[PDB]
Amino acid sequence: GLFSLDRSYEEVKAAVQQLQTITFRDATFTIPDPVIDQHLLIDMKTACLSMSMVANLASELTMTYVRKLALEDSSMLLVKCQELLMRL
Amino acid sequence: DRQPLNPANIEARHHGVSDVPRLGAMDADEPLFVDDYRATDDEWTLQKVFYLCLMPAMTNNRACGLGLNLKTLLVDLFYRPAFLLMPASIAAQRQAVGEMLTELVEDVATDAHTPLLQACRELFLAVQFVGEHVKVLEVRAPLDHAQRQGLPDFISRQHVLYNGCCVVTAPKTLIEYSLPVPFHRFYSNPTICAALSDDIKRYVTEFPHYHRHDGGFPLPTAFAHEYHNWLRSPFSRYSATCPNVLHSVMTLAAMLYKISPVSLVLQTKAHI
Amino acid sequence: KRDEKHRHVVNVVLELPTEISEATHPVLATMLSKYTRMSSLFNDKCAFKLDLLRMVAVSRTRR
Amino acid sequence: MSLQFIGLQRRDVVALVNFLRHLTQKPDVDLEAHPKILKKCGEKRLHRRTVLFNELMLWLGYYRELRFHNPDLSSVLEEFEVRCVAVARRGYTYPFGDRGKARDHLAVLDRTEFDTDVRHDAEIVERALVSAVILAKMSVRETLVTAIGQTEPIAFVHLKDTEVQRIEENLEGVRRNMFCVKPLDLNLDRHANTALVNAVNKLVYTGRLIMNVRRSWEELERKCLARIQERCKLLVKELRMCLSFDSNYCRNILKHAVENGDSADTLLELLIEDFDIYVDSFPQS
Amino acid sequence: MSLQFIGLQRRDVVALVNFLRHLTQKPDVDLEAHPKILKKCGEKRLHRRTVLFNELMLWLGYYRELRFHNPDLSSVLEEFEVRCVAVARRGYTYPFGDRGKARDHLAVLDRTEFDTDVRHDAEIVERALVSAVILAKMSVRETLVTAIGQTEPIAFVHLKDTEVQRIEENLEGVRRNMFCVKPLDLNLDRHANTALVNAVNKLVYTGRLIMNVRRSWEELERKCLARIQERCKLLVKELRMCLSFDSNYCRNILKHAVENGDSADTLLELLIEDFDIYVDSFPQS
Amino acid sequence: MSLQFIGLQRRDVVALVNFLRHLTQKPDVDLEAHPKILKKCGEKRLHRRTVLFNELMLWLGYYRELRFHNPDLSSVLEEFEVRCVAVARRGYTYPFGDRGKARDHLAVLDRTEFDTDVRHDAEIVERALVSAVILAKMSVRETLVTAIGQTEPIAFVHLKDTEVQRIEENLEGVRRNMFCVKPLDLNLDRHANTALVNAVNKLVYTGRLIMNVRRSWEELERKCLARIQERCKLLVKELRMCLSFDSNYCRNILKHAVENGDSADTLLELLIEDFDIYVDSFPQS
Amino acid sequence: AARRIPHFYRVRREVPRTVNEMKQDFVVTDFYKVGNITLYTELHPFFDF
Repeated sequence: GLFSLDRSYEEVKAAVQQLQTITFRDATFTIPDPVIDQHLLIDMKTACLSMSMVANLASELTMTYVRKLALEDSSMLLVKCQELLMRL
Repeated sequence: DRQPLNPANIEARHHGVSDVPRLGAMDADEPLFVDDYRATDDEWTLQKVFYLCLMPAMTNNRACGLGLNLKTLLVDLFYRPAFLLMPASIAAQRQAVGEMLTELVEDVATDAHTPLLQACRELFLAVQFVGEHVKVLEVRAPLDHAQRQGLPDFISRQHVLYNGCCVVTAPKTLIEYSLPVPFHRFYSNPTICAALSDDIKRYVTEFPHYHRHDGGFPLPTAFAHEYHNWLRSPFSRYSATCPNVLHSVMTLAAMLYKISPVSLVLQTKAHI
Repeated sequence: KRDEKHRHVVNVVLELPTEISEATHPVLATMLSKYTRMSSLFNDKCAFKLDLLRMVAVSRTRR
Repeated sequence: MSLQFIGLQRRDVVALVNFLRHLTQKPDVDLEAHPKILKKCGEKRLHRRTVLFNELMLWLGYYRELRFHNPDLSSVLEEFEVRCVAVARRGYTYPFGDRGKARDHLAVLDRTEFDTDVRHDAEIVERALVSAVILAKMSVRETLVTAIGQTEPIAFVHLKDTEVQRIEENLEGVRRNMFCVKPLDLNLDRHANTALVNAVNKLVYTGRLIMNVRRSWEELERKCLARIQERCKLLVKELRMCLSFDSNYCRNILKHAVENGDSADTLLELLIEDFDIYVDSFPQS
Repeated sequence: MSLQFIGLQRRDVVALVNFLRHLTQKPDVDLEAHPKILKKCGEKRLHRRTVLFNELMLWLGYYRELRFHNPDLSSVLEEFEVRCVAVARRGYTYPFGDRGKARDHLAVLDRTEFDTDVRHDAEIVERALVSAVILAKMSVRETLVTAIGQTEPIAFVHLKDTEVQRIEENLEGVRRNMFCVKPLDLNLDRHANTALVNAVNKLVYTGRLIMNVRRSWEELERKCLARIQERCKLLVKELRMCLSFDSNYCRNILKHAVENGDSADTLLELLIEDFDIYVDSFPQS
Repeated sequence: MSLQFIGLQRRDVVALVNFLRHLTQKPDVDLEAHPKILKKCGEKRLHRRTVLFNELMLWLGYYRELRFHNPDLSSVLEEFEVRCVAVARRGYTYPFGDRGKARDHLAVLDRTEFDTDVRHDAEIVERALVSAVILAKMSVRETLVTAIGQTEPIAFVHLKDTEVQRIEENLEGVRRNMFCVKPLDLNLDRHANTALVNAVNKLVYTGRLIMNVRRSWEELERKCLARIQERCKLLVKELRMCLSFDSNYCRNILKHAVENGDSADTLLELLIEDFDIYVDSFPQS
Repeated sequence: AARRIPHFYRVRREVPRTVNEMKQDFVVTDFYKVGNITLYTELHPFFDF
């Protein structure tokens, strides 16, 4: 629902083609006709609102903890988190 | 000196041109005045193949390094009317070049058709390329990313000898102007170095057991960093007895294989 | 004027023998103008001798 | 600091000194645009060596004068952002067909800032202008480029044929002498145009001005070093031909690198202070 | 480009153009303010036809320098836009006697924005200041006037008369000439005043500035558009009297309306270029 | 601007009055630095009462020129904050051997602020450059003193000693005269430097400029006031001997203490407006 | 250092050996016997202690 907006409709086909299949416990499963709707729209609003009010509550050190950690110590968990952090 | 020489500001040199400020600046650690052209990596590797594999294996740690005082030597040999006055007998020409240079050029380099002056003046033309005095340089290099994994703060000390010569034996006539400087695991011979300083000759004559070439007579405290060197005692243990054979020359190269994890993964694929 | 600077450089510093005339030596005849400029750094007389030595070698290098 | 030359009489020496004192105020600041000044070197009149040497001194003193003036862009670079911020507040109230599409352009316009390097400076000038002209065209409902990878060319909007032909003479005359610009008597404002359009037009003008100054300056700067190596490579061939004390002295001066115009400064200062010694190597008269 | 006057000697034409080229530097930038310039036209010395034509040339050229200099308070406008936003963060924290009565003024303050039309800006600041200068009165629990039809005279609150007199003479000197604003050395904040009130004053200052410049500019332009229309209205009468080819030619040049200053610039650009053909119409000396 | 003197010859008064208008232009801006001007004052040509009074006029007028040429660092002082934030812009990205120590220096660099009052900045600069250079050395891994109570000297990093001479000579010519600024010392090399050092050196030069000007003005005022307050005491003790009206008028003027910025400027006007009357007491010629 | 290298040899104090200098003289069959006093220094192949 979040990716659907702000993306070209052809890109959305490629994403939904894979977001629907789930390999939990070695079995695969597929969501039956997942469709963007109003029922997802109100949840889009509540998720973007809570997730944006989260951004304006973390302390100066709470956000900085990862930078502080990677500059001093490294492990496998930290490698992928260095990736999701885009650039620096 | 006490601070790294990285700043490109501190390095420059001028050749073929009058540099009185540089010539006076001799004997100063500061601006080292390094020649323009830098060694390409491939011949940089050949230098390490030669001085670090070939020479210690063919000399068995008998070699030693030493610098010449050019300031008082070149002014001593040259600076005679015979060389200041140059156009664009056999003994009367000996006087012209002097007793100091006659010992060097008389038999070593002169043909029956080239007089002593026509031979020794060819030497004079190399005076225009003179560089600084002998000086030692430290090289504080951290190890590569494949090896700096454990102990990241390690930094490898080196003690290369800028502007120096390898020395098979003590110079007989330049003995007034030579400067013995043992610095390396090899190139630290007591027999050469004691011939050039009473300070080291008394040291060895009180301590005869340091005469030994194998594990050197203890180098200066500046130069005695056994653990931070790249090449530790087994290298001189090996070069001390190894037969001066080509395969005993190559085997130092096989002693030089790194213990990187990438060195291990690469070396093992070869079935070495 | 400067003729005294040139004599002071030829004799106090370079200590050239009287047989080495300033007029005779052209490669010295040009360098005197340059050594006169560097009025400092006259304390080390061993540098100017080797500099003039290498300039004389500059004078006669065919290669 | 004083330049030196070999063959020329003091009249032409003073002519070049005056040519160099008045460089910024001279139109067409390009030595290759003044062939008579290079003829002043006395080509075909003096020896090949002296011609080459007075030319090398001309190029070295010219490049040194370029570095000496070195056109600063501090005030216009800040005026460009001050001008840029205007279009955002002019466009907020305006109604668009798809306000999100234009909010993207206002956001591209409002995050504009200049990196310390002079290299990245021209790119912001172009990205903001692409974001602004497209905005002004959405303001007029005019056709927009749609093909992938295609972009609207930066061009003034709703301005007369004579008026753009007139401002382009100015923007071109910036290229031939960057250090000084004369602001147009004509003002880009129009009573018929929307205020956003006028702000966009003034923004495009400052952007094209910054781009014309930057590109021409870097072009001259690299061209000077190209001619300098061109000269030193030939001059060494000339000096090798006749060995003597002084001919062999200039070669040992020329052995050094030519890159990095501070190195050209080094070569010029070492070449001047040691001029007295090799002046006789070059034939004159 | 080259203004043309019939019976005016170069001593006076040079004066008339020197009056224009330095207009940003003179106090009291009004053509009527300087009556000597109106006398340089040759009125009561030249014939009426030539008198009206020289007055008309002066008015078109003065209007042109107005359109050219064209004040643009953007750099101050953004500072005003920031200070208004700070005023609400100050007014929200400070306890009020009436939570809801001040809610109206604070929401009015949140709604400020600058319309795509420049002309609306002076209104916005006005509705901005009624939003604030009243509110600060509630800040001190002062009893502001509530009689109908008077709103609230704009005024600085809790300030020295020595300071308000100086700031008033500053706003007046900006009022007469709006281009070379002189930066103040005054520090409008006072530690004695409430922290909110220092912000209200630093807001009201820039608000008065933007209002005064926009009002004075519109006031000059609204007058010149009447002046040129009067000059053409009187000159077409004089030109009707002569049937000479050039006398009909000038009436055809005057046919176009002077409204929309763009036409005031077009008429001048045209009236210069064809000056040679009809100059025969007006008597000389 | 209406200075007068008792016994000086008119040609000598010409040089002293012209010294006011050419003050800032010349090097060595200090009244003692020019002894000729003080021999011009009238020692041994005029009586002691005339000499001590003449020096009052010169010192009050010199203090007046110094305040007219009010040295105004705020234009450069704003740019210092741009350069300092630009240094932190690279302190974060740059890797260090130990970062948990340099983080303290980056935080301490973020602290720097400019008070509207001048007198504290010569401290803040020192708090920054020491924190900045201890950073910059760690860029190139310079050996750092650990002995407690030692401050690293403030010096340019990786700038050639001949370059450092040329830049510190300009700083010394700044300490000679705060009004004249020649930031023409830009020879830094593109290749020879690293990302931090390129900006650390320019920040150090701007901080040395700001502090040198602040200290130079402070020295000038420190000497001016102590000199004026002593000349007033000498003259007041001098006129006590006379009884005649014209002399007592002077003591009645000089009772007022000169200690202030505004009090010397009030005393000089009050001592100038009433010059016609007390000049009789001081013997002249 | 080059100039003052004779100054080191003026002190007649004997210089104590490092550990890995003392570690080499053992034969390959005697390296493992208890008489080796440097056995605790060989904790790890890739890192000398």
